[PDB]
Amino acid sequence: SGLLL
Amino acid sequence: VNVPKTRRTFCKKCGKHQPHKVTQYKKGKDSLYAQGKRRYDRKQSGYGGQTKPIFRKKAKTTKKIVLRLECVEPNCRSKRMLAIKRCKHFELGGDKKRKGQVIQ
Amino acid sequence: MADKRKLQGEIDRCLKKVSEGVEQFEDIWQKLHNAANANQKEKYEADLKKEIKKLQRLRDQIKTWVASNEIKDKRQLIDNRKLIETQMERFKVVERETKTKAYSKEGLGLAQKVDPAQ
Amino acid sequence: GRRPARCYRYCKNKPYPKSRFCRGVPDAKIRIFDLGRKKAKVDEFPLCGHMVSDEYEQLSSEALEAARICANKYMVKSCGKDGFHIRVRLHPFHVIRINKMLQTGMRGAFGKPQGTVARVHIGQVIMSIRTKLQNKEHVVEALRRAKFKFPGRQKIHISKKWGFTKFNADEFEDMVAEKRLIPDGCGVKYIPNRGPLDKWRALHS
RNA sequence: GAGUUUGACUGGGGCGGUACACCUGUCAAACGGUAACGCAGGUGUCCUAAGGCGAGCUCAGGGAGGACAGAAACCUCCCGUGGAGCAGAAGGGCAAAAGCUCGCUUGAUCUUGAUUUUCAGUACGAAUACAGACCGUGAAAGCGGGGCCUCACGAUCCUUCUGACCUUUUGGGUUUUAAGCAGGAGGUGUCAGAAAAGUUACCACAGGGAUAACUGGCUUGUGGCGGCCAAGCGUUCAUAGCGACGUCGCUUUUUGAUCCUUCGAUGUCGGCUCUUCCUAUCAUUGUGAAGCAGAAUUCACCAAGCGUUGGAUUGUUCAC
RNA sequence: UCUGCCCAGUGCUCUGAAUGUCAAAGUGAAGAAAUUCAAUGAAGCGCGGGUAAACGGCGGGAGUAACUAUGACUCUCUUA
RNA sequence: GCCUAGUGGGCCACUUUUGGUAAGCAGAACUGGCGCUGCGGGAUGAACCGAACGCCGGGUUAAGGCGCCCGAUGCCGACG
RNA sequence: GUCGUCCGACCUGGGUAUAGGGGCGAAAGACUAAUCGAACCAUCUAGUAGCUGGUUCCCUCCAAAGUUUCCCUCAGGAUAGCUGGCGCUCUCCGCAGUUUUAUCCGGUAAAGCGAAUGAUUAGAGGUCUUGGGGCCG
RNA sequence: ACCAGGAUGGCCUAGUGGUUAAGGCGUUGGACUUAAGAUCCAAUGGACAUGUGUCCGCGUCGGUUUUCGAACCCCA
Ligand SMILES: [Mg+2]
Ligand SMILES: [Mg+2]
Ligand SMILES: [Mg+2]
Ligand SMILES: [Mg+2]
Ligand SMILES: [Mg+2]
Ligand SMILES: [Mg+2]
Ligand SMILES: [Mg+2]
Ligand SMILES: [Mg+2]
Ligand SMILES: [Mg+2]
Ligand SMILES: [Mg+2]
Ligand SMILES: [Mg+2]
Ligand SMILES: [Mg+2]
Ligand SMILES: [Mg+2]
Ligand SMILES: [Mg+2]
Ligand SMILES: [Mg+2]
Ligand SMILES: [Mg+2]
Ligand SMILES: [Mg+2]
Ligand SMILES: [Mg+2]
Ligand SMILES: [Mg+2]
Ligand SMILES: [Mg+2]
Ligand SMILES: [Mg+2]
Ligand SMILES: [Mg+2]
Ligand SMILES: [Mg+2]
Ligand SMILES: [Mg+2]
Ligand SMILES: [Mg+2]
Ligand SMILES: [Mg+2]
Ligand SMILES: [Mg+2]
Ligand SMILES: [Mg+2]
Ligand SMILES: [Mg+2]
Ligand SMILES: [Mg+2]
Ligand SMILES: [Mg+2]
Ligand SMILES: [Mg+2]
Ligand SMILES: [Mg+2]
Ligand SMILES: [Mg+2]
Ligand SMILES: [Zn+2]
Repeated sequence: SGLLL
Repeated sequence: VNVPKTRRTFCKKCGKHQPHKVTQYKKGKDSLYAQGKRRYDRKQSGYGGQTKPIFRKKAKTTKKIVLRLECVEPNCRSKRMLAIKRCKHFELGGDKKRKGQVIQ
Repeated sequence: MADKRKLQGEIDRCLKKVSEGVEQFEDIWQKLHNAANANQKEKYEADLKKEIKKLQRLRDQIKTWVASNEIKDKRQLIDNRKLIETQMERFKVVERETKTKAYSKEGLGLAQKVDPAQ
Repeated sequence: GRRPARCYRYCKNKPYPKSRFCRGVPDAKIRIFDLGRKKAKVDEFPLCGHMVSDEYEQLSSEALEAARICANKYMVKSCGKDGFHIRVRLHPFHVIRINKMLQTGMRGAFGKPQGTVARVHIGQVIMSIRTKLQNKEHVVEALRRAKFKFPGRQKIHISKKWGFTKFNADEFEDMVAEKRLIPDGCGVKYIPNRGPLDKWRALHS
């Protein structure tokens, strides 16, 4: 997925 | 600045103050057979590209003024150089300034 | 750096533009010197307005660059600014000599017009 | 607009007057420091009451104008339109700053001049009113009302002196009589026994 | 097509700026030293004199006079501790001067060492006393080896120039050359001195909570809420309800400020669902007060027990 | 169904002894020679044309019509 | 006199003190601490107060305390 | 499960051709043996790391630094300072994070503005040293 | 907010090194014409945006104000 960017 | 073309000053050959003619010192032509030039040429020949630094980051707007003072006595005629402070405009023997005169 | 080489490229482009500017100024100058009819006088008058005003914008950018402390040798800029001023003062002489009417206050104060060969 | 006075109540910084180093300072809100009969003589308004500070704090120019409006309104209501003389004895000289933040943060956080604020010590007079002796309760209520415009604790003190002078009210009248004080507008001029004798002859002619 | 580079400081980094080499006043707490992207400023120049000596004067400003002439042109007298000037920034210094005007000049020359300043007690730069010459100037005492002082600048390698009946130019000798020795310059301002453009959302590695983007913590400017004082509003009437000019607070449901925890990972907006808590109470219970006649509506108290909805648009919180 | 305007810039291309710069080799001279000086002088840069269905680009401020607006109109600055 | 490791991220407090509205904020001076350090006390606690430490017995203290937790007022404590 | 296409730039087996800064691409930096913004294997190679992690028995004695200056220096060095060890030269006059007696030094706190500079509030007393005006000329 | 600029006749623009106030349009007066434009002969005007410093002297150079326009305000 993708975390806090 | 303005310096005159004649100065009576010390001469190391005469051991005495003598009159001198004053000229601005010019950077001489580079000889091809100075040792550093020969080493530079043979280091730059072939492949490898540039082998010594090339100075770019120029910051001074002014060169230090150097005067060639040459003694006028025909037996001596000795040359030496005297370095004066930096100045943007340099004049040799221009005109002695005058006081209390009208501006035009 | 690329900033300095940028600045230098715009200097060379501007000095080139001043070079063709003075050349075209002296072109239209000698055409007005050879001008035949009145309408030719006012047209090369107007073309000298266009070129000297272009040249005045160019001197304005040159004087901003002379005021800058990012340039170390300014002899090309000072000589180009002198050349621009020379063209400006010549144009000012021509606009005086043409725009003064023959019987205005200036003409009735001092007529003169020495006309050197005459 | 401007911050509440609790931001600049305490004399934390060094004194910072407007000068050639502090420019772009707006004018103080208070401008007039004397109200009532300024032209009243020294024998017309003998009774003087002070509002004396009790803290080492900083009074804003806005507060110094609000208190002089409050005291002026009560004294024109109670003593009548001209029956008093109010002197505000602080002039706002200390400039307070502001670092307005709409980001830079505390980078280059030196303030622009926000306002003018006076510095008062423990025991220094803030406001003084001189008037006739029968207006004493009107003076006390005027300073007590003007107290609420000011932060911190102020006392009301009826002074021992005679109006806006450095001389005591009891010794004042007979030392006027002995020609030691010549009345000169609002206050007096002291005449010592030290000048040339032509001044003594002119005074005792 | 190849190889490489693409400064640093920094209340994260980038943009901005230069606090990167220097100088003044302050900070700076009365020896000295002393920090911040602290404050107000300046520097990379200028001078054949604005260097040096001697002599003569005295400046800024003010008063009073005198044809044109007036506010201001010039002549004169008086007062004049400097309120002028000394190239500049500022500070210090200076009156038969260090200022202004003349006269003569070139100590702004050559050569060792020592010292101060920054300092490691190193260099450079700058400076200080000396000494050895050779000069200038003055009647002489003296003074001068740049500028009244505090600033105005530059290593090695290379180049260039100057100096000596100089050294070497390697088997010997001669001559050109070349290399040395000594003294200036050509310059590195990132100023103890690499030769250097970007982009990466296709990205990679070593690390960092020394360092940002949430929550939490300190703070409360700003946001929000509430007081005190009472000039005024309210036909009157300060205070039913309000409330200017001022001033004191609270809260962390606003944004900031900071960077303490976490970068060998605490899943980053909304909505749906579901439970509970707070009160600064919209409604309902009980009340008090109104410029509360009734009705309606305000303001206030005990009070959070129980409620506070269905939808169009928008991902929205918010909004309507 | 049309495909407007701009060759100033940056590219591309054309022209070349009338030519500013121009390396090596070659040529002239001085010297003992290394060497130095000079004359000549290629392509390319500069110079001059052409090209936008090449890359690309294609303005500002005022006054002005029997209410008021608006601005067909005028003025001016300005570019390729 | 020689050789020399480690260090060259610091942080806190009285008083002085700069920026900031302020901050368990950023920056200096002086001295003392913490870091490097346990112990008695402040319930708890890097830094506050007392005091610095070999392994023990007796005694005594400091700062703190003495209703009960919890050693010590369970004094016929004083004045409000 | 629902779907795109299913006579044509269709689907498919075998053979063959192109190989790593190369191939091949109806173009997504896609594919090239589960590997692709440069495959895989072995070697150079134990590549370098101012950066993380770890670093093995006891007792005794001494005991820090986060500061100076310079550095493409700011997570690092050099240098001084602090430290330890090894001593050594003497002692068994000298010195001191201290006072006293002398003597100089300073411009901070305070204070001042009827003192210079700068800022600034209010009246008062004067005249012509000027001006603005009413009124008599 | 930061950087860079720009403020001059009534409008639109010039203008230095420091001494000259410039041009176009407009306005005004007279000619031409029956008259008006066009055309011809002439004339005036500038808070040089402000104050300060430099200089003998500034619109011009240098710092501070007051109105304006342009570029940037990024990574989460
Ligand atoms: Mg070759
Ligand atoms: Mg402060
Ligand atoms: Mg950095
Ligand atoms: Mg001290
Ligand atoms: Mg003299
Ligand atoms: Mg001597
Ligand atoms: Mg001198
Ligand atoms: Mg080297
Ligand atoms: Mg993309
Ligand atoms: Mg942290
Ligand atoms: Mg608030
Ligand atoms: Mg009323
Ligand atoms: Mg974890
Ligand atoms: Mg997890
Ligand atoms: Mg979790
Ligand atoms: Mg309640
Ligand atoms: Mg087209
Ligand atoms: Mg073209
Ligand atoms: Mg484009
Ligand atoms: Mg701190
Ligand atoms: Mg910190
Ligand atoms: Mg540690
Ligand atoms: Mg210790
Ligand atoms: Mg301890
Ligand atoms: Mg406790
Ligand atoms: Mg204590
Ligand atoms: Mg015991
Ligand atoms: Mg207890
Ligand atoms: Mg395919
Ligand atoms: Mg792509
Ligand atoms: Mg590092
Ligand atoms: Mg580490
Ligand atoms: Mg001091
Ligand atoms: Mg004081
Ligand atoms: Zn000689």
